[PDB]
Amino acid sequence: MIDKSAFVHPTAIVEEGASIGANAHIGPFCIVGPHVEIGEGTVLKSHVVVNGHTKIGRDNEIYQFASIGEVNQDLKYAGEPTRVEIGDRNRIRESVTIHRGTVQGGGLTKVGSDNLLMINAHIAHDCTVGNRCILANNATLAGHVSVDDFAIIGGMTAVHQFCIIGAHVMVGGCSGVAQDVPPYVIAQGNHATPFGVNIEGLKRRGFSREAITAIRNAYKLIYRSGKTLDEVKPEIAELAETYPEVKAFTDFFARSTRGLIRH
Amino acid sequence: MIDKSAFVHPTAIVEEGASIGANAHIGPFCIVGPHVEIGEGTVLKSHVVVNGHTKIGRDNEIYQFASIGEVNQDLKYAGEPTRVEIGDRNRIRESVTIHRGTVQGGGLTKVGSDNLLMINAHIAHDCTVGNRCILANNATLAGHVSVDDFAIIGGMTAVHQFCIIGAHVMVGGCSGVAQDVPPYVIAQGNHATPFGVNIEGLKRRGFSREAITAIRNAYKLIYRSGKTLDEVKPEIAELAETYPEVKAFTDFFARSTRGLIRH
Amino acid sequence: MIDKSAFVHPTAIVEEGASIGANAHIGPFCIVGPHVEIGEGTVLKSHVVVNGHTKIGRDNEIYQFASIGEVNQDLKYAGEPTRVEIGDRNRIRESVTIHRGTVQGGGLTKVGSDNLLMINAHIAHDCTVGNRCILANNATLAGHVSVDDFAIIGGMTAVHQFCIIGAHVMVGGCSGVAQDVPPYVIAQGNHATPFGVNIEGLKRRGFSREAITAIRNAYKLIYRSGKTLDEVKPEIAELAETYPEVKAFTDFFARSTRGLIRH
Ligand SMILES: COc1ccc(C(=O)CN2C(=O)NC(c3ccccc3)(c3ccccc3)C2=O)cc1
Ligand SMILES: COc1ccc(C(=O)CN2C(=O)NC(c3ccccc3)(c3ccccc3)C2=O)cc1
Ligand SMILES: COc1ccc(C(=O)CN2C(=O)NC(c3ccccc3)(c3ccccc3)C2=O)cc1
Repeated sequence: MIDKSAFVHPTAIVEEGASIGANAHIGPFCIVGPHVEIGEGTVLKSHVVVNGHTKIGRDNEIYQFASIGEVNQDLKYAGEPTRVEIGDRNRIRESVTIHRGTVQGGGLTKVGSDNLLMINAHIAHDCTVGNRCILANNATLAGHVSVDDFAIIGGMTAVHQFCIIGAHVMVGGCSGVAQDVPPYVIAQGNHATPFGVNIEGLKRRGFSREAITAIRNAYKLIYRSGKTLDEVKPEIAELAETYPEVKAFTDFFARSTRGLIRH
Repeated sequence: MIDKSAFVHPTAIVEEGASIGANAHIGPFCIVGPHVEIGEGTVLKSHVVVNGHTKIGRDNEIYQFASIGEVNQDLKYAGEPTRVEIGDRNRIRESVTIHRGTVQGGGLTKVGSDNLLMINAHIAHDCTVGNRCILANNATLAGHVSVDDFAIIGGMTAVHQFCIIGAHVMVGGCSGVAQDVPPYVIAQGNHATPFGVNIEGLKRRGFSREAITAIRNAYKLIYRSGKTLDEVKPEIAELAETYPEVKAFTDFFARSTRGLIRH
Repeated sequence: MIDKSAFVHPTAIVEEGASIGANAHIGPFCIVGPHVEIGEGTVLKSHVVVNGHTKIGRDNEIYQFASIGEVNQDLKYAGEPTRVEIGDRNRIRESVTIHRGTVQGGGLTKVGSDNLLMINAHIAHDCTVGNRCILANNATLAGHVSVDDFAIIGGMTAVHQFCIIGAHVMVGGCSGVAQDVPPYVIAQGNHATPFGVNIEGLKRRGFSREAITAIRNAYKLIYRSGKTLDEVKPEIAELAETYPEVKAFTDFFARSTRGLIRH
């Protein structure tokens, strides 16, 4: 149902069954499907399409010409009732596309909270975007991509299907990411290669000097020691016995399927 | 006229003279010009602009914020009544742009059937897209570009004006194609260079082992023999005397104007 | 107020306080904010959002799904009443985004006259675009970017924040510009590097043979002499004592903050 304190523009079309929370705002020429849930305080500026089985949280701002929940572009998708989940306080700018999952991929495309999704950013079927991320203009996630917390993806950058963008990563603009990017790393180029630890981001987010140093040492194990990833895995787990921030590497290794970006 | 079995949303604006076929669906806030023809069963989801002298076939799906038939971006275009032709069973996703031709270019932008045109794909004036193609997100065809049957263009890839993308080609994402790509070839990079025969695609599309081998040999003639294209042209026509699939090269050579992509 | 000779489509929403000039045309499903000024003869085709403190001049054409004046994407912006200025006779194609300034950046995003802004071109907060420019499909200006008169930016090209694109520059498509581009120069690649003087453009725009030669000599001073920019600055000012066209370099040097693109 539509909360009595929500606003639906007379020109918007909210189909029966849609759930609109208190003090939400559905602007002019919006289309909201019958399986959509829009949380308290969320704003659809105008000309927004939201359909499918789509759950949107609180205090989001979705700008004109965005397409949220829409049928995905996977070649095998056949209309199965998959899902989209979007959290809270996200800013979803003009022409962003966020597509529903595929049965084969797990049925869910998920976006966290406090993200900035810039003009024409694309979140393909079965992607998982975390919290406090930034996807710049025209940043494109192919199917099944994970972008972990605080990760930043520069403008005009594409992420190859199934890849993982680790937490606190920064991918420079105009890059093509064809493999997995470990947490805390700067990547850039096409194909993208690693350019060290995102020190400035770790600074600004309150990482201690000891944590940044341990992370930098974990970086050197992976990329400078010359040892294989299998040799360095216990060495990094060892270092994480003292510096818990280094565990992000261990958890990341367990999920990686396409290998790490390398130079 | 509008067929009695077609649906036009009360908020859509279909101008007098438009031709809407049986069981077509013009969704909310669509704009359909007086010279537009939309074939049986085609769906305009919502917020779709279709204008100019534009013929659209059967069972197409055109998603919100697409612009079909619109004035092209050629610097000399001056409003002449050029045309767009689109065939059947195409999926034209959010924000795709397909622009009318130019007098100088021949007056026609043409798209075949069974194509998937992903988010923000661009088909410039005077382009010819064949059947069963895929243009991924942000794939951009400049003016006068040909994309032949089954060709696939990866996301964020641009094709330079007048270039030809041969049949069964695969262009990797994040690539810039500045010259013609022969049939059956994989291209990638920026500028794009050839990376062999698209064997997997030829497999999946029912090419025989003999056909793939002859094609691979035609590839080696062009790119490994060291002979000039003029020397290899009769050698490829010779090989096509036995393997008709190799004729695609001959027909492609007759159309190529910008030279082949080379390494 | 809305001029008696202006046309506002019954489905458009022009908020009280908007200023619409004579023989302007606000098409279907457009949204025009109360602080917007639209000059004589300007056309909003359909599905156009224009808001904020936005001044738009005469004889512009703004195509469907464009977002003009909208809140910028700068991470510190907090809703301050910044501004957009757009001049005359601009063609602003589908899905173009032009965002308002930031207090910190000077409060103004400005676009000149006689520009062609192609599909999905982006003009970030605090940018200055001059006169007679071309931004091709998906050309993206980050914040605080200047694009000087007659400059052309190829499709899928991004300009890094704070950079200057000099007058009569040509940036090839699929390029990433991370530093300032001097007037009259061709740039291309990623990162973009200089490829000589834009001779053909200077030809077509009426530059004399003497002017092109002096410009070419100024190019060689910067990029071939091997001298530092500080050594060449008085040499270029010297050459400009005879060839006033060379002064564009001097004025450009005074504004450059990110260094010149180099090979
Ligand atoms: C070297 O740096 C990079 C970076 C990114 C990529 C890619 O994204 C490559 N790529 C997919 O992984 N899926 C895509 C697709 C295209 C055609 C047919 C099937 C699947 C795709 C992309 C975006 C949206 C939708 C579909 C596609 O082009 C490649 C290389
Ligand atoms: C090395 O790899 C590549 C791949 C692709 C390209 C290009 O596409 C280069 N290029 C055109 O051929 N026409 C464009 C244009 C821009 C400015 C003025 C006139 C024409 C264009 C592109 C797309 C849509 C509309 C217009 C443009 O930028 C270049 C290099
Ligand atoms: C080597 O060639 C190039 C060319 C261009 C660039 C860039 O544009 C790099 N870049 C910014 O300068 N600002 C961006 C941003 C992203 C994330 C967080 C803050 C700011 C941005 C871009 C476009 C629109 C909005 C924001 C961003 O990605 C880099 C390299």
